[PDB]
Amino acid sequence: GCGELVWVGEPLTLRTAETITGKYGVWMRDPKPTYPYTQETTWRIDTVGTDVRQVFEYDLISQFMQGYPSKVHILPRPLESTGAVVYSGSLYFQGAESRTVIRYELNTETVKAEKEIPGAGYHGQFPYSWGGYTDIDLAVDEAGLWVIYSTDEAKGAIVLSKLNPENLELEQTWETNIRKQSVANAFIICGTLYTVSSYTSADATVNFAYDTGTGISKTLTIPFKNRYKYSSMIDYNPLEKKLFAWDNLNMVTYDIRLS
Ligand SMILES: [Ca+2]
Ligand code: NA
Repeated sequence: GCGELVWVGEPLTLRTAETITGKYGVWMRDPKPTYPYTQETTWRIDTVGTDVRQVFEYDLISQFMQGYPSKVHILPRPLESTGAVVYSGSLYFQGAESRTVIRYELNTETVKAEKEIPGAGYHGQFPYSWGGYTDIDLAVDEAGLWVIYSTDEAKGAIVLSKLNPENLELEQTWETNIRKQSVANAFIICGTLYTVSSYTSADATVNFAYDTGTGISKTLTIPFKNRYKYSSMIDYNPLEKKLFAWDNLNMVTYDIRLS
């Protein structure tokens, strides 16, 4: 079940990009897989450049780890940065040079919804500390779909909103006290937002928490290792109960333990 994060394991490298295009990126699985996909289906996006549109899809974990894609989707619009997620059959991603989140149904290659995140900074206003236009970070946890961002009104502090996954309407919004550009990335577990302290250090920590259920903010000191010294993407998968990350060409995963 659910609980507070109390431990992160060592990063395990599952695949390594072979070109500069994959220096940063996002890779993910669907915590609520829908036909024709399964819990093994993996998606990979190498996100260096200004016209990122190729989504690599693998039917099997074995193919993701050793082979070519089983299918490539070409997005109808270029994608921004590393914050995207897959949820219940759709890729949720941010349009380049925009504050728009797009719901792209993977099995039909159809855009089903688009939504400006109200007031969200974009394109280098409130990125995480490494930059990379990481202003807007989607997240899936045990309760469904979220987006992590900030606004002028929040003065750059992390804001997070629960999202309706069908039409992308904002359902509830919380404002933390954590300056988004002062942390390396963030993710949500069991309704609690966690941040990572550094994207370069082998001795980083999960250093802040904000619990949306209680409104309480905490400091933490849970060790977190950036094995390759440049983590551009850190998300949580609530089906696997693992962190998925992209660290300097390497697609890695971390075990976790909850209280
Ligand atoms: Ca994240
Ligand atoms: Na994300």
